[PDB]
Parts: sequence; structure tokens; C-alpha cells
Amino acid sequence: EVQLVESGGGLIQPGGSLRLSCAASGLTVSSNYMHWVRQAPGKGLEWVSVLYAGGSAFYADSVKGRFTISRNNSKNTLYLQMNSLRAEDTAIYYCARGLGDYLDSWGQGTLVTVS
Amino acid sequence: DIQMTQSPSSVSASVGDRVTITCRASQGIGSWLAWYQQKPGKAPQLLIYAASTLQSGVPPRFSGSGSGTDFTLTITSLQPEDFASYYCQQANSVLALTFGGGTKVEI
Amino acid sequence: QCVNLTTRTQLPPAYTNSFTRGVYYPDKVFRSSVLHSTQDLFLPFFSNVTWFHVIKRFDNPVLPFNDGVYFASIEKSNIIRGWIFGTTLDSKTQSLLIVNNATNVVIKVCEFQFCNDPFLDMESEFRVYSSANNCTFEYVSQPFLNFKNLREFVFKNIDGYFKIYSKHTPIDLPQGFSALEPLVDLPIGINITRFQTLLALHRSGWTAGAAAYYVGYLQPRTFLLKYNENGTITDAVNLCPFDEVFNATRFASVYAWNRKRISNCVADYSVLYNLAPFFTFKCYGVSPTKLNDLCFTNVYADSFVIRGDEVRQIAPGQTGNIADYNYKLPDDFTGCVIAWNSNKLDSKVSGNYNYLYRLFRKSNLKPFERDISTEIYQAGNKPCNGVAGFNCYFPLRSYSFRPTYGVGHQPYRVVVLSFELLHAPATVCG
Amino acid sequence: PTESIVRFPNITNLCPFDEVFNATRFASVYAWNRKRISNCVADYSVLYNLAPFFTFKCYGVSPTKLNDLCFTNVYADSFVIRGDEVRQIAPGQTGNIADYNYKLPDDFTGCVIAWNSNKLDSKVSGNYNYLYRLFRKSNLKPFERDISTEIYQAGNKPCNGVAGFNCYFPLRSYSFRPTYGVGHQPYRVVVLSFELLHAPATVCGPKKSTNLVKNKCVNFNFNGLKGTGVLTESNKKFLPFQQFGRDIADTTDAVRDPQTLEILDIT
Ligand SMILES: *[C@@H]1O[C@H](CO)[C@@H](O)[C@H](O)[C@H]1NC(C)=O
Ligand SMILES: *[C@@H]1O[C@H](CO)[C@@H](O)[C@H](O)[C@H]1NC(C)=O
Ligand SMILES: *[C@@H]1O[C@H](CO)[C@@H](O)[C@H](O)[C@H]1NC(C)=O
Ligand SMILES: *[C@@H]1O[C@H](CO)[C@@H](O)[C@H](O)[C@H]1NC(C)=O
Ligand SMILES: *[C@@H]1O[C@H](CO)[C@@H](O)[C@H](O)[C@H]1NC(C)=O
Ligand SMILES: *[C@@H]1O[C@H](CO)[C@@H](O)[C@H](O)[C@H]1NC(C)=O
Ligand SMILES: *[C@@H]1O[C@H](CO)[C@@H](O)[C@H](O)[C@H]1NC(C)=O
Repeated sequence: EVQLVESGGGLIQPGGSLRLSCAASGLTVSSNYMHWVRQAPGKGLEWVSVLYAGGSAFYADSVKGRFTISRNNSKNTLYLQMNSLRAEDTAIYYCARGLGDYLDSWGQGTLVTVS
Repeated sequence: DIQMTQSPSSVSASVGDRVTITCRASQGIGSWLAWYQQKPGKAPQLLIYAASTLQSGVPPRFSGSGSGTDFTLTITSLQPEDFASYYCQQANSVLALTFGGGTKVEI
Repeated sequence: QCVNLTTRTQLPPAYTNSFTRGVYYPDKVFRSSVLHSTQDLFLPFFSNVTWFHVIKRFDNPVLPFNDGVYFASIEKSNIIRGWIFGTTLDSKTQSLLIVNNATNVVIKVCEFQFCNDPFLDMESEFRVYSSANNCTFEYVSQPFLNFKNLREFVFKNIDGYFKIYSKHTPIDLPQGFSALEPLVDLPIGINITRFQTLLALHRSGWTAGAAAYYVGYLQPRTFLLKYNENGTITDAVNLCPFDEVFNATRFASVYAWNRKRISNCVADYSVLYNLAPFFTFKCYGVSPTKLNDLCFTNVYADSFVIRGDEVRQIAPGQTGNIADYNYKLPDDFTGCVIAWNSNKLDSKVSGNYNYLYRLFRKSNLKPFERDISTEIYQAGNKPCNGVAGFNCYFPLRSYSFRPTYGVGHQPYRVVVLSFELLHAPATVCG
Repeated sequence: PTESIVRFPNITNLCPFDEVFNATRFASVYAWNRKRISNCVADYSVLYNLAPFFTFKCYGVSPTKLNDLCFTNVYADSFVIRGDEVRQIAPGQTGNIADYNYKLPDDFTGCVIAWNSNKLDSKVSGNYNYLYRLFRKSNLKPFERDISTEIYQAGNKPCNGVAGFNCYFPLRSYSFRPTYGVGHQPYRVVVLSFELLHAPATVCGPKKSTNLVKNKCVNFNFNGLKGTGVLTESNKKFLPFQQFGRDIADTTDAVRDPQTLEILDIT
């Protein structure tokens, strides 16, 4: 009884600015953790970005910079924004929700390519 | 610091067979393992969580047993519907989940 | 770039009397036909100085700079060049370098890496230092210069001031009286505890002429100075039982951390400072060395068990699930946190479910606040009355412990000590 | 007592005093710089029209008497410290800051200048451009440099480098957040130390030249020293380094005036 929608795919040049949208359906993003995951063609999942239920965000070593997340509680839509991208960073992206140590909610994705 | 790897890469078996797919971890993780499915062109689905319990709605086919390092998934009957990939998820104190390679099952 | 010398000859040092040497102007003031007394570092009469002779002979030893030094040297044909002042004579400290070449005089202080045997060699070779990278102070000064020449030098290092004394007059140490006017005051502001001299060698190869110099010591002594009308100097004449909280068999819950208040005793930090098992001694605000000196009016103790990840995450510069929804550190924290491994206990055959911690909270948590996590958690639009639904559940989770985890994935016994400042009198000060 | 006799030493082009103030990159508390300023205009009166001090307490010197004293030696220093430790600059005060980095001697003359830094020296990230010293086996001499990179020793066990518990790094960074607090806000401190000694003045304030008058009982001001008497040449010869003389009663009876360079007996 839970579903997710995503928007923002298209053609983006390398080293550009792109904004992503993830509107939760039936859940409030201010009371639970947001999750991001990638599925490259021929590869597997790995860390992308996780937003806390409060005003803090966690990043890995490679994605420590260049990332800024500012969620909006008016429309309950998750916002993801980056300012620089490389040639190896294009794959399908999914926004996700889950509990501690495991994630449950999933959805569709938006595809973006660079050249 | 931590990395996940899987010895099997592509195992082909019939419906009445055991895939025997396991995930190798350098250090011990206590009952914090989950297995997922990756369908090509379709959304992923839940199988288990914490490697000891079963998620609601999941048919009773996927199981698991392991204390800290040796986790093996056991399937009583390999249905033709669930032919997807396998991934092992392990996390430290923070919710930093780690994923390894994918194992493909073919007819 | 240095060249070692292996032709040095070892001889015992000699000594020379110091009848009427080691007198200078106490200050820049001028007095005439009046007797005045000052308390300053002078050279007492009938003292003992060391006789150094240069002629091969290349006696260049190193002596400690305990106090001011009086340098007397009979000089001919410009043998000596300068002196090196420094603590350890390496790049780790700042050391002086005085050289007077054929053109001018330059005073440079840097991190000179003096070799084992520094010396000088027309003159076109300067093997004194290798290189320097971080130094700013550089000074350029005017040239200060049978044997017929004698020089007297007195160097003092008081209040971060480097005063050089020079006097040129024609002529064993001769017996006589002479004045010694100050020339250059330089505020170097550096620590000096050892010194060495410089010898110049002339190739033929590396020949040293007949020269000698004296090294003396200065002691505090009052002196009398007599002047005349012409304006010249004529002559001179209940302990806290900490083992209960550091060796308890069982601790409290992670979210329900125990609150304890123990006081009216002395702070004996050396008891737990020398303990073996603990390896973490991170402190902020107050240094551990000073912690046995100052007085604190508040002592707080915390008792909870958690792994080393939260021990490293206790700093306010980083956040986390526990660091935001269970327990956070104030920005003005001045205390310390102590943790140690406890793998020898708290590990049964099965898992332990006696320790629980909070996972979800609506907002941040105020530090040092008691919160009870017993109510149901709601995430969707419709709340539940304790039902374990899809969106509504209990945030608490159990623990799993095994003796085959990683290097840092083990629970630690964590105790938190916090120090606060208040106008109330201190109940614990020892 | 009508007017003065001699002028103060000649004035030259005004020093670049705007370089030491209004700085954008301040030095560390332990790695402070030194510079020499001489033979130019003393223009400390405009600092009141500059940014407010609010820490202008001074011991032994009047705040508005700097124009007529004309101290000959300067000592310009660049210090960084928090707002809580701005009161620890006073001499005779103990503490880790006042015993491991820098301290003020009892016979110190002058005062320091500090002001708020709320507008600048702050960003979204932590400012790690300044470091201090926390551990040493000995105290500090006044006005003494201390550049340390070697590791500290804590116990009989030697340490080759950094250790978890055996030894600690003697240098620690600063955490200057915009919302850290007003009491912990960093303050820029500049030191202006005096000497209060009768010395040949090389820097002075912009005054008015006065024609020489002799054999008149009028007041005079010789490098900030007042008095009344008559001026008459004599036969005494002074050394080029020496400037003035004193009698048995410690009363000034001679002075070396600039340019003209005569005797000018006080009485
Ligand atoms: C100086 O010391 C040496 C030994 O250190 C001694 O033989 C000599 O007599 C001393 N001279 C005087 C004047 O005391
Ligand atoms: C000689 O000394 C002057 C200053 O004392 C310096 O500028 C110059 O470089 C020196 N020359 C040599 C060859 O060392
Ligand atoms: C000292 O010099 C080195 C270059 O050799 C430089 O990397 C370092 O930053 C300098 N240290 C300081 C404190 O200026
Ligand atoms: C003092 O100076 C006078 C001349 O000014 C001179 O005749 C006399 O010899 C000097 N005194 C001494 C001791 O040289
Ligand atoms: C705790 O016990 C150990 C040995 O069981 C002992 O070495 C240690 O000193 C004790 N702690 C205190 C604070 O006495
Ligand atoms: C220093 O900067 C302030 C900034 O407004 C300026 O008003 C002032 O004139 C500057 N000082 C000088 C001497 O120019
Ligand atoms: C100067 O060096 C000596 C010798 O190492 C040492 O004993 C003394 O404490 C040092 N002084 C300072 C102020 O560091």
C-alpha cells in the first residue's frame, strides 16, 4: 500500500546542475529516513545518499562534497541536487525508504545520460 | 575498510536443486543480513530481513542460517517466477549498508 | 653540504686569570663624578675563564649557555668570524648565524641544519647550513671590524633581548682597564642554552693561524663605578571510591543511561591514569596535565555501554543516529570521555537482549536530558494505538553479540566525566 | 615659562600603518610576527575614529598622552585568541593560555588592542588556519618565540610519533562556528608595547618647529620630559652614543637635541 514517484530525468551535460524529485505517497519524509540507490547496467547496488529524519545528511568518502539536500515539507517531496557530474556517474536512480539496518520501500526511477 | 564479495557468479540449476549462494564478509556481522532480488527492467522486491525472520507477504521459500560469518540461503523449491539476482546487505553501527556482487540464476 | 675533519688533536683545556675583565655600562644613561650601584649580570673579579688556542689545531668545542658569556679574543688577520647560538642546532629549533664576509655583516635566524663540523674557508666557501623553508627575521648591519688587536664581546639574553657589546683598542691576557659601550640591541626572543664558535681555515690546505680566544661565565654581583669630569670610567670595584563505577559487573541501558552524583572527596586521577586495559584518553578544553591542578566545582559521572563508534562520534563536529536521537554533546563541553574494551565478559552462548537504544525521534534531543521511550511511533497519516503496523511500530531494537566480530565492532564500557563552571563553592578540589 | 625652545626630531613620510591593521590573514597565536616601524608620523589618534576597541584598558600609560611622549621603540605583534581569554592578557594571571603560549611580565609598559570579528573570519566550514600549543615541560620567558613540532612525552615510554594513549599531539586546531557563542568568538589582538626609558628618539608625532632661544628662563619639553630653567652652553663633551646626563640627585642637567646637537644645560 506504499508507492513512490520520481521526476527529473533528461539530458544533462557533464559538470552541470540537476535537480531530482521524489514525492512520498502515504508517508511523511520528516519522520523517516530517505534512501538513494543506483543500479548500473552490469553492476550492483551501493551507497548513494541517505537523508536523516532531522536536518542532517550523511555522505560517503567519494560523495562527501558537491551534494546539497534540502527537503520540503509543504509538498512532502524529496529534493536531490548536485552541481558536478562525471562520465561514469550515469545509471538509473531510485529514492527509497526503510527502517534501521534494512530498507523496504522502493519505486521506479529516472534515467539521465552525459556525454 | 569493509567490502562484500560473492564467490558464485552464475549458477544454473533446475527447479529441484539448491543454488547454494553465499556472501563472504571479512569480519563478523551478527544477524544483520538481508537478501534482495533484482529483476531486469522491474522494481526490486523484499525477501528477508536480519537473516532470521521473514517479511510479511513473502512466500515461504527463502530462508537463512548463520551466526556471524557463514550465511547460506536455502530454497526448498526453485519457482520459475523468482529468477533474479542476489545481494548481501551488511551494516555497521550507523546505517551504512554495504552491497556486493550479483549472482544470476539461469534455466 | 659539509666536510668532516679527522685531523683534530685532543688536548686538555687551560685556564687564564680574569683580573680586570668583564665590565660594561649598566645602562644607556650617562653619569659623571658620582658613584652608582646596579644589580645586573657582571663578571666577578678574580674569576676563572678557559684558555683556548688556535694554530694542525682546530679546537672548536660546544659549551652550554647557562648565563651570559664574556668573549675575549686576541685577534690578527681576521681569524674568527662569528658564533652560533641555539638549543639543539637543527631544523627543529631556531638558531642564530653571524658571519662577516668581505662586504658587509648580515644577521639571519632560521632553522639552520648545522652539520657535525661547521666552519668557513679570498673567501668563497660557506659550509654552515643546508637549507631553510620557514623563517622571516633577517637583519643587515654595518661591519663591526706580533699581534696588535684585541676584541671584547659580552652577550646577554634577558627579557628576550640580544645585546652585543663591542670595543676596539690596540695593545697571555694583558692587565688593564677599558670601557665597553653597547652597540646594537636586537629583540630576538628565542631560547638559547648552548653555543659554539667559528674558525676560518685558509687553503694552501685548511691552515689556521696563531689565534686565541677566551670563554667566561657571568654571575650576579654588585659593582661600583667611579667617573670623573671628562666622562670616562677610571676603575671598578577522603577519596572517592571510583572502583565501584569502573569495575561494575552490569551497567544500565544505552537509552536509559544511569545518573549518579558522587562528591565530597579529592580528585585522584593518577589512580586511573596508569590503568592497563583502556587506550582512549581524548580530552577537550582542559589538558590532562593541568587537570590535576585547577579546581572544578561540578563532577558528573555517566554509566552506559556502547561500542567504540559512539566513542569516536562523541565529538560535536559529527552526528549520527545515537548522536542525534539518543544522546548528543553540548557545543561548550569541557569534559572527557573514557572507554575500554570488555570482551572478556558480557558475552554468553546466545545473544544478549538486556541493552536497548532509541532509533527514531521527531527532532533533536537536548543534552543531559532524561527521556523514556515507551510510547508507540507513528509515521503515516493515521496513528496506531500500539499496533505493530507497516508504518507504525516500536523504534527500539535488540543487540547481537558474538566473539567473532571485527577489530572495532565490540561493546565498550564508557564513562563520561563533565566539568562545569559555577559561582558555587567547589565540593571537590583535591 | 612662555614657550618651548627646540623642536622634536624631524618628521618624514607617514608609515604604512594600514598594513598592520585591517588585516585579512592574521598570524597564529604562537607564530606571531615582528616588524620595525620608525622615522614616520605617530597617528594613533585616528584609531578612535576607527573601529571601537572596548578593550582599551592600559596600565601605567594614559590613553591620550601618546602624542607627547614619542616612544622610540615599537613592537607590533599579531595574536589570535577567543573572547573568553581576552581577560587573561593581564600580567600575573595563571592558566594554560598564559603559561604555555605567551605571558605578560610584571614590568611591562603599554597595552594591547582587541576588537570583535563577527563579520569576517567565519564560514560554513570550520576555520582550521590557526593552531596553538597545549603541552610543555617548562614555562615561558616573556617575549620569547616558541615554534614546536616535536611530539610531547607523557611517561617514561618513548614515542616515535603519535600514539593513542602513550603520547598526544602538542598542537590542536580551532573550532570557530558562526553560532559557537559570543564568549568563544575569536578576537584579533595587536600588541603595542612601550619602553618608558629616556632614549634617543627616532620616531615622534607631528609637532611645530620652534626657533632656538638661549639664556631665558622658560619651560621646555625634551622628549616628553618637562622642566623649567635656563639654557647655557658649557665645556663638557659627550659621547656620540650618549645623549643626556644625570647628577647625584638623579635630576636631568643635559640633553642631546636633534639636528642642532648642542649641550643645552638644563640649569
Ligand atoms: C680554574 O680552574 C682550574 C681547574 O678547573 C684550576 O686548576 C685553576 O686553579 C682555576 N683558576 C683559578 C684562578 O681559580
Ligand atoms: C656578503 O654579506 C652580505 C651581507 O652581509 C650579503 O648580502 C652577501 O650576499 C654576502 N656575500 C657572499 C658571497 O656571501
Ligand atoms: C614549513 O615549510 C614547508 C615547506 O618545506 C611547508 O610545507 C610548511 O607548510 C611550512 N610550515 C609552516 C608552519 O609555515
Ligand atoms: C680631560 O679633557 C681635558 C680637555 O678637555 C684634557 O686636557 C685632559 O687631559 C682630559 N683628562 C684626561 C684624564 O685625559
Ligand atoms: C578494576 O579492577 C582491575 C582488576 O580487576 C584493577 O586492576 C583496577 O585497578 C580496578 N579499578 C580501580 C579503579 O580500582
Ligand atoms: C579599515 O577598514 C574600515 C572598514 O570600513 C575602514 O572604514 C577604515 O577606513 C580602514 N582603515 C584605514 C586606516 O583606512
Ligand atoms: C630552553 O632550553 C632549555 C634546554 O633545553 C630548557 O631547559 C628550557 O626549559 C627552555 N626554555 C623554554 C622557555 O622553553
